[PDB]
This record gives sequence, structure tokens and C-alpha cells, in this order.
Amino acid sequence: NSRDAGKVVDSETAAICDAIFQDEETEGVVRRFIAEMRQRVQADRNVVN
Amino acid sequence: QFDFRASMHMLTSNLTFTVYSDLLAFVSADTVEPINAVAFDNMRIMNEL
Amino acid sequence: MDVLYSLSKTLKDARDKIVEGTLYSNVSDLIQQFNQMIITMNGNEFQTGGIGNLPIRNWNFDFGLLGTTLLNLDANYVETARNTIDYFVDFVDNVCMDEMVRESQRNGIAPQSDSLRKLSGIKFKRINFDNSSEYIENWNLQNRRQRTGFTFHKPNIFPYSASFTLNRSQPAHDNLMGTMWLNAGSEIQVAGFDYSCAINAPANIQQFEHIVQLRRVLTTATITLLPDAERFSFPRVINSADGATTWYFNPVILRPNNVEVEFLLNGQIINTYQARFGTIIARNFDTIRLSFQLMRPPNMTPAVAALFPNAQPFEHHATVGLTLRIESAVCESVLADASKTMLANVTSVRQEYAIPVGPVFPPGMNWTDLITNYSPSREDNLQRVFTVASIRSMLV
Ligand SMILES: [Cl-]
Ligand SMILES: [Zn+2]
Ligand SMILES: [Zn+2]
Repeated sequence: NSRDAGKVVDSETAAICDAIFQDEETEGVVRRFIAEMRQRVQADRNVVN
Repeated sequence: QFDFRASMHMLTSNLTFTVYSDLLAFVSADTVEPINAVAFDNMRIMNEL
Repeated sequence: MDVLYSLSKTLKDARDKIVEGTLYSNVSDLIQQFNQMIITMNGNEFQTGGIGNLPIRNWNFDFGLLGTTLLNLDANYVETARNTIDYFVDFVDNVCMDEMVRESQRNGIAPQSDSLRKLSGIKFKRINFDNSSEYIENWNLQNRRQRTGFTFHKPNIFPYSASFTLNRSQPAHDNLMGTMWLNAGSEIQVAGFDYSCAINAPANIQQFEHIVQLRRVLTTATITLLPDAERFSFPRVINSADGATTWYFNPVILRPNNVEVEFLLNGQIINTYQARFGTIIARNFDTIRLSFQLMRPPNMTPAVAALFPNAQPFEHHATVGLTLRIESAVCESVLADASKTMLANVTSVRQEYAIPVGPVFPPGMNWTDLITNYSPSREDNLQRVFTVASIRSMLV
């Protein structure tokens, strides 16, 4: 559901996020956040979030 | 109850690294000719020759 | 200037909007703008100079961008943002101070400090975003040669001047006719005095005129006109014109007669108010002409008749007055005024660091000297420093 090529850890998180995204009772804010939450990979710093 | 705000976290780690077990494999070790081997007193171990 | 203002506005928005618990959607565009500013400023070395006692300061920029990671912002995010914002605010304040303390005769509107000249480069134009403040909007419109104005409450448009003119005088200063006036800030208190109470006037009428040439054109001005000038309605001992001696003034206030307040632009009669007191509107003017008459009362009660004899000595001197207060106005040029703090800020910065007197502004940023000789070069420099001060005020 990411609109910016997002990634998540782990596959179980992906399943949970998809289930929440498809849910009808989910808040619009939560849905948009799932669509927009991003990882940050800093190879120069050797860090990943 | 499942709360998205309480369950969404950012997990941080290193992008990559290689773990080594045999440190001494990184050391090139050679030895002098046995004839020339000396003891703690800087004299040859066997001096009768 | 627009880049400096954009830095200041970005930092102010970051400080106000990046708060604990705020939704990610309340700062998304702000986070984008802040990251753009961080990217633009990263890897640049700035030097705020050492004019006067202002210390020489070196600024380096190596800051990480702000993530978009939590649905509601937490304390860690706010702490990181606060660290970056604090450093950037220090840099911006120092750049503003460095710019405020300089001036140029030829290019007074252009940047003077090295820091702002560097910020005027193309690479920094990316930092630019919404320019919504009054002073920055006026800066941009003026750069585009578009008509625009600053709105002032009690504009400081009249240089301080407390003086008099004696149209009739003697060495003994006992039968005097003339005018006194105080012009201070937005106030003009004028009075016309006749010691003889117009006993020998052509029609028992003495005509007094006060002309004030404003140094800049004021538009859409609201003015309060009051019949009497309370500053010149009590007995005074006044030094002679040359200071040789002193003379005595013992006013008795009479109603001003045939009052006419004329607001002139280009010598043309823009506005005219005849025997009208209270709130009046001057559309657009650069000169004020207050012409009023002292009329000897044709009918006097015995006490009043006792006040004014037919000949000398005159112990009671008939005075008429006028008070004019520009409560608010609009001017195409920057001015000091009661509400704003730009003159105070620039003067305080220049005093606190002992900036030597420059070639443009008067010593100590004396506002009376500045407005008295408000040259185009001084106007340009004053607009520059006032805009920088307004930029600084957003963060300091
Ligand atoms: Cl006021
Ligand atoms: Zn006020
Ligand atoms: Zn005199």
C-alpha cells in the first residue's frame, strides 16, 4: 500500500498492515500513514530504520 | 485491543556487516630457521651445534 | 533578503509546528521545506564578520534530514528537530545582526554582509518559500517597482522641533506677535499669540499660518484635530531667538477663528477642512497648512475687557491653538512608529556592539537626524536594515 516504495519488517508486519489498510473501520489518518510511512536507509552511516 | 499508534515502531539496525570467527586466520605467521632460533636471553636455544 | 527571510520563516514554522504529539500530516510539507533547507545549506561555510565589537563567527552545516516516521510526533523527533533549529536560529540571528550594522552610500538596498551576499547566490534560491510578512512583501513589490505601502500607527514623520517665530518683536519683548510650535513624531501642536489681542489689527483679526513639509508622502491618513494646543497654554519664560535674553509669555486661550487645515500634494489642494474638529481623513499629502485667526471678541464681559486694554502694558496675551495628531497612515517609505520595534532593534544592535558611525546614518541612529535629512540613500539603507530586523524578530 506504499505510495513511495516503502518497505517494512517483517512479512508479518506486511500482512498486518494490509489487513488494517483494507479494513473499513480504520481511521483515514492511519490508512494514509500506512500508505506514506517510509524506511530510511543511510548506507554512508551504515544504518537502516 | 489493537492500537495502531501503540504498535507502530521504527526498528533500527546496521545496513550490513560481516562477522568473523577465526581472527588468527588473518595473521601470516612464519618462523626462523630452527638453527637460528634463540631463547629469552637472545642466545641460541642449542649452542653445541 | 528573501532567502534570509525564508530561512527565518522556515525555522519559525518548524519551532511552532514540530511539537510533541502533532500529526505527521500537520508537518509533511513543513518537513519537506525544512529538509530542502538542510540540503541546500549543508556543506557551506559562512562567516559573520567582526564590524565593531560584533564577534567573528564561523558557521558549518552538516545536519541530517528529518524523517517521516511516526503518526504522531514524539519527544525524540522534537529533540532532534530542536537541536537543528537552535543551530539554524543562532546562525540566522547572527546573519541578521551582521547585516543590520552595515550601510552603503551607493547600493544601500543591496546586501552588505558577506553572509547575506552569499545567501543571494543561485544555489540558495531553493530555500525560498512563502513571503507573507508585510515588510518582505513590500521588499519584493518595491524590487519589482510595484506600488506598495507600509501602514503605521502614529507614524514618526515629524522631526523633533520646538521653536517659535516672532512676526512682531521688540528689544523689551512686551508687545509680541508670532507662533510657537512643537512638531514631535505624529503630533503638531501649534499656537499663535498676540500680546495686543489684535487691538490694532485691520479688522481685529490676526492671521497665523503654520506650514509643515513632510519628508515623505503620507496616504490614507487618519488625523485628530483639536482646537487648543495645551503645550502653549501656561506661562513660560522663553529664551530669545539668539539666546541673548529671556522673555515672558502669559497666554490666555481664545477660540481659534477661521481654522483651515489644508493637506497639499505637489502644491495642489488634496484635502481641505474648515472649522472641522475631531477625526478627519487626509487622502494623500506631503504638506500640511494650518491657517487660523485670532479674532478679538467683539463683545466682552467686564473681566474679559479688563484682560485686554487698548494699549501697553499687555499682561495677558491672547493665544489661539491647534493640535494635529496623525493616528495612523500609509507611506511608501519605511518610518519609525509606536507599534513596531524595527528602529529600536537596529539601534539596539548598533549600540550594544559599538558600531562606528557609518557614512549614511546619523550618529547613534538619531531618528530626528535621519528623518530630517531622509535622503534616498538613507531610505534604501533604512528599508534594508528594517527588513532584516523584522526577519530577526521572528526568531529573537
Ligand atoms: Cl496610542
Ligand atoms: Zn497606540
Ligand atoms: Zn526675541
